[PDB]
Amino acid sequence: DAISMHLLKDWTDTFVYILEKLIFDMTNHYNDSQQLRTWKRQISYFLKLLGNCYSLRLINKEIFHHWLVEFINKMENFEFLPLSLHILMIFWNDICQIDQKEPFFLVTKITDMLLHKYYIVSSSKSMINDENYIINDIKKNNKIKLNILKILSSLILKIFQEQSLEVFIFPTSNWEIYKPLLFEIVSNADTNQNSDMKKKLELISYRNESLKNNSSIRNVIMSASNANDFQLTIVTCKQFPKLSCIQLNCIDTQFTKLLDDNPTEFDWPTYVDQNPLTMHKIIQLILWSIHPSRQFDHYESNQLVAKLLLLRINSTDEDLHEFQIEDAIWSLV
Amino acid sequence: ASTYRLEDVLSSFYRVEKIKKINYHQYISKAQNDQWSIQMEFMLRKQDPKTLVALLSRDLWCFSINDDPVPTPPAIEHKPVSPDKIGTFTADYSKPNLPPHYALFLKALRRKIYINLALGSHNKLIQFGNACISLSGVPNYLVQLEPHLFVNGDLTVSLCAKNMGLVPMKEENLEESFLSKHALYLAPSGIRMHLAPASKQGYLITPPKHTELLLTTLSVSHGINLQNKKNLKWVAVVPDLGHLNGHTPTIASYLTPLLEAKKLVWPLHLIFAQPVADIENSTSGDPSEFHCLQDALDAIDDFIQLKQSSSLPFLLRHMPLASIPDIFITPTPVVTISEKEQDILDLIAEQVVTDYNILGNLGIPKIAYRGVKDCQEGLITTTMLQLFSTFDRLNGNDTISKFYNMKQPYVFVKKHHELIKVKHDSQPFIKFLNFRPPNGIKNFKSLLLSSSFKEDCLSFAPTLSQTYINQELGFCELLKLTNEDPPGLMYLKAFDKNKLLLLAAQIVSYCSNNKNSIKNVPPILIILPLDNATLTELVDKANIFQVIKNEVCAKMPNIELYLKVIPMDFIRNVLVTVDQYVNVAISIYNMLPPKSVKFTHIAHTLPEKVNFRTMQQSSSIIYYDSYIHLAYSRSVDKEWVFAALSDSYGQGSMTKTWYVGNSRGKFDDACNQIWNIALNLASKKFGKICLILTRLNGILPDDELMNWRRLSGRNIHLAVVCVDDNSKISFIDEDKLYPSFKPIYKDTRFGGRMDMTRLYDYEIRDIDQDIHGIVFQHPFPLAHSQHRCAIRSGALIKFKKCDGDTVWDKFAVNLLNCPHSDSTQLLETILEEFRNLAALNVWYGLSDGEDGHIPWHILAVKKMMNTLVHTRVKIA
Amino acid sequence: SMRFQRETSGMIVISMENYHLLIKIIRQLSELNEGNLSKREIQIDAVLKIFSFHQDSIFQRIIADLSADKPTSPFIDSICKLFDKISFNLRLKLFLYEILSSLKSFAIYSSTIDAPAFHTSGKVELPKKLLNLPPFQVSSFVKETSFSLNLGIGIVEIAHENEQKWLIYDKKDHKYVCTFSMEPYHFISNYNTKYTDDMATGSNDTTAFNDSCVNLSLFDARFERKNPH
Repeated sequence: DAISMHLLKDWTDTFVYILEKLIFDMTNHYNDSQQLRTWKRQISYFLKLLGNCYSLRLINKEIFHHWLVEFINKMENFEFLPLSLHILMIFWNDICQIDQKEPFFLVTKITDMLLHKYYIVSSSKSMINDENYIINDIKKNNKIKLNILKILSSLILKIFQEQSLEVFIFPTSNWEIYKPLLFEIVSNADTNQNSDMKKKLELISYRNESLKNNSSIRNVIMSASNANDFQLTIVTCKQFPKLSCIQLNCIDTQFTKLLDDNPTEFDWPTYVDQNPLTMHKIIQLILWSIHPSRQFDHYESNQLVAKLLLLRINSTDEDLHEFQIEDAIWSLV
Repeated sequence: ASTYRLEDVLSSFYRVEKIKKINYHQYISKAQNDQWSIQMEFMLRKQDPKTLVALLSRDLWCFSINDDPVPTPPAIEHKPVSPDKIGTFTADYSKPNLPPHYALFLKALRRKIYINLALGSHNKLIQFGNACISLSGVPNYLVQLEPHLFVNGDLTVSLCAKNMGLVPMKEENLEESFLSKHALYLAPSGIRMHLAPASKQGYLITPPKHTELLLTTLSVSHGINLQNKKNLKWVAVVPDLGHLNGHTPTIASYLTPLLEAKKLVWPLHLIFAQPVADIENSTSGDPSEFHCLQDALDAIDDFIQLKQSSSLPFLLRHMPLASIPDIFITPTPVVTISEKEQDILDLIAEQVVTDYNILGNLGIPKIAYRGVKDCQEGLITTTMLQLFSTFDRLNGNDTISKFYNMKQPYVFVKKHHELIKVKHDSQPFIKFLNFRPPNGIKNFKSLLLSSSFKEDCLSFAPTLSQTYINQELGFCELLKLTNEDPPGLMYLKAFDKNKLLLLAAQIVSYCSNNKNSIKNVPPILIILPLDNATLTELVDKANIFQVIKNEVCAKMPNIELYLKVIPMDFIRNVLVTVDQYVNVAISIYNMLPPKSVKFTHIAHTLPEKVNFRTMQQSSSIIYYDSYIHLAYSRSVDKEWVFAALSDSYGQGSMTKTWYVGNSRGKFDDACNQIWNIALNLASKKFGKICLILTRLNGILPDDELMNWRRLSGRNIHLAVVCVDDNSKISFIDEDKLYPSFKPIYKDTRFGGRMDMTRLYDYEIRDIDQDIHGIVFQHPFPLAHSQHRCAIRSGALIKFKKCDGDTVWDKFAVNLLNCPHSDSTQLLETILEEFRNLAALNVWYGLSDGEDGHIPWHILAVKKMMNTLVHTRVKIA
Repeated sequence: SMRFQRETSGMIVISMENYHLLIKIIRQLSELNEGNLSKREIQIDAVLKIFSFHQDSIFQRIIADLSADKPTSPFIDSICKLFDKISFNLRLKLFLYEILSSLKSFAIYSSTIDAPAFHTSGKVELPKKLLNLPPFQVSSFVKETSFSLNLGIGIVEIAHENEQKWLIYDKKDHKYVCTFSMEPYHFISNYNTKYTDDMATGSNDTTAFNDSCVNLSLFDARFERKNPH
């Protein structure tokens, strides 16, 4: 009995081989407009024959779809995209309509792949060779790119309309944002997609427990005064200025920070409001010979924050707060 | 081997009583009393809600069950009122037309049940008129309790669950977005109404001090008295008087206001809405035109380029829920006719009645009665066990008398050049057996006429002509003009008057060229692609073809062209197999001018038992020789009349439609023409011939019955039949052993055995076309029209190809007027003809393999009255 | 408490240990108290939810609870299950996050039950109630965002039909037997025939007549021949 399944898998293999061969023969031949006029009816006739064989159960439908998602995932030059995406749109009624996890695997794979292709298309220019002269005139380039952006936008829109399960957990790249920029455009702010997007930002963004962070909202412009304990006074112990936030892991990182690329990594964590103020204290408090570059490092950290400025608020003041803290030191004496 | 366990197949009839006598008093409305009956009825109901009472317009009828005496109303301090007639009856009345005390006992029992059910619940459920819909949206369907009394005295109630979209509305809906596209309804009556325009307040006003008395009356009828509720929003309504008299408005153009009677005030807590079902083109296939492959070739071409006392009529009357339509669509296109020219409607019926599902059932899907599985848990069991004696459902063995499996009828087909019979379950193998029609070939010349995408219709038209030639069905030598156009095509744009005139001039120049030829070589047809499979563009393509025929006929007569429509998706979907165009080819072969000769008909085999007719037994039995079937229907609004006529083997088929309109002279004209065509077919057969006219959709009113009783006589013997398609009575099957496709569907290994290919005498028996006939033990009530029950009810029943307990599809036949005696023999003969007429419906292009239980002419009438009532007509 | 408990949980995770102390009495009591009053749940909802979530964060306690139900005799109700149901009913609009946590916990519980049922099935019958409450699609998702109206009319649902129309009738024993299914490379329009001769060649020459890609006796293909008049 398995001989029939063997034969069916083998014919599916040679069919997808010949389709890949023709799609690459496009760019491996295109220099003559009489050959292109032949090639257009060639791809149209082969797509007609492939559909007529696919609707007759002569092609194993589950290896072909996996090869298809691999083929749209693996491509890197954009001059195959408008035909391969049309091939995707043909079997769109059978890929995403399946009613790590084996079930509904092509749907999540297809939306991860389509968002990645959206990002790579929205990154740069359409030409990939950059080896010949007069590379780009800007107008035809933007005219081509807007079409592919429109196609991918409509496909992501139908993905979000389709799946009622709605599991877009991304295990590879955690939450890069392009989809609010899509969903602002359509429907003129229809609140169902908005509420689903808020539940999406709750679920798929991997929100940390952040018990301490709940406390952070309370923090305002606040200062620090250190007062010696009565017991401490007898032993002449010195009080350590109080801190709104610990960021102890951050403190630990600072000690081993030297001779490593710490600056790019901190950027990832938005601790500028609390950690930067805390960092100043650390630089001031314990290194005479331990951290020779500590003040300079602190300046670099502050400088990085200064460079990454988007608003007047909570930027210029930081300096004012630092001045107040310095003034506070005088008060303590 | 029908070893069906007749016990434990659950019906929908809950037995509630046991009746051997029922007594009644009728108090006539003597001497034109000052609304004495209307006052004294609610004055009698205020004492106790257990009484059985009803009222004709001013006459009073009090009833009493088996033993207890009838109540007497509270009269004046001296009593001069005596009852007008005392009587009693039993469970054997005049069955084919109900006497007017049983049709009042049923209304009294239904009113008592709905009032007691409304009072027992927590004021959350009112009678909508043959319904009980909750004020909150908890069920979101209509529960319908229908009482009936059988012939042995078994007073049962049948339960129905109609899934209509009746949603209650509130104060936060009185805006344009809701009132623009909803149809409103008055809740304890069932009349439809529109809101009166506002009074500078915002569509709600304070109640006047008089009409709050109406709320007190709601404590005595319908039992939902919200006098304790501290908030109550009142609104100003106005109903349509025609719907007060059964005349539902024109369903083609709903939501249009009409003249008023007088304003009224009504609580907004009980006013319901019905939503306009909408239609769109499609989804999932890029309607923004990237599924067009030439867009992809355009983008790769750009890359190539870059590479360089005012409410008592509303508190007393009720509407029987058949006079409110199930669905009504939004766009509502307009067709036009004359006072002698009925051509476009017959054209649309001709080209929608014989296409399989390629049109797609272009409107909205059906609203059918979902079947009840059980009712053991809730509140209506408690209220019935409180109100009555018992409450348990009837088994299969109490109602079903005769259960038997029907045979498989044969059909004619030509294999090589022999003319062989074959089973009717062999339609999709028609290409893989080289089957060819027995009745000869029909020939034409084709002309596709597209304007959307030329590069795909160029590939579509020669392969359709080649698959029509390649089976021996005649020669479709497709049309060819002088210029560079590929043959059988004219890629135009902007379908309009001037281009259609020039195309008609081109075709008439071709016809003037080809002068001398035979008559049967030139019929031509035009194929038009529907850009969107809906109704609004089907009627426009019909208009375009009618303009072409009008401009061709006046320049040259005797030319006969036809219209075929095909959806654009079926042209440009690349998943359309070439094993499918074959069916489309047959859907041209049933339109060519030999119209009433089609692909195949029933084989007319030898009988199974000979049974030489000697001396009788000598009663008035007939033993007819040739039946004639006819199915006519009339829409809910009283305009459209549809009809289909067929032989006992499906030979002399006619399908027609008549837009009568509001009048009643065209209706008598159409009912005369139906009998004209029936007698025209009747003057072809032997003699002793009995025509069987079947009224669709349950209800058989009195005007059509007056017409058919005037027209009939000794020219032919009729036999009226009422037909029901939707499962209002819902037998739910529950067994695991008899239908032997269920062990093969349970695990696909239970039977699972080898064929033992030395016993090789088998047959491929396609399920969904294995119908089982039932003849019930007792007559059944019709699904609508509580004025006439039936005699000798029966049914065709088709199982579902699945395992386990589920409802089965059914087709209920109800005999109403038998010509001779022994009506059970006539019912079994009607079922044995109906099975053949149901098996014919796949070979004709009427539907796909979805209903092998409905006979083909009734399915044709149902498709016409499903997809043709929605167009509105103007007479010019 | 959350900070200390959170730190302990982190250490346990780091220690690669799912082991936890058993205090069945306290968690159940807290759940019952929260479930009883809507207003009580509303006040300080975040603190209560965070604590409960931490307690159920670990699957160690949950697995143990499942075992007891299998172990317990008959159909006796589970206190923990009841508390969870009450919380699910009760926890409406408390917080955007609270709802997510509750949904996640419910989903996790069903998965745990499924994992537990890997051997022969110990019957619980509370899964359907639990399954209905948490869903990732349609109306149920929105749902996350009756006095006496119990009709109990129990309407039927659409049961999906299988995809094999064609079966085979065994006309001897009078029963259906097997699904007729040829692979779709069998239905070829056959042209290599040898019936270009005339009919009535000898007698009973149906061997060169019945050639197609189905035997004609699988439809009861009867000839028709009469002496015409």
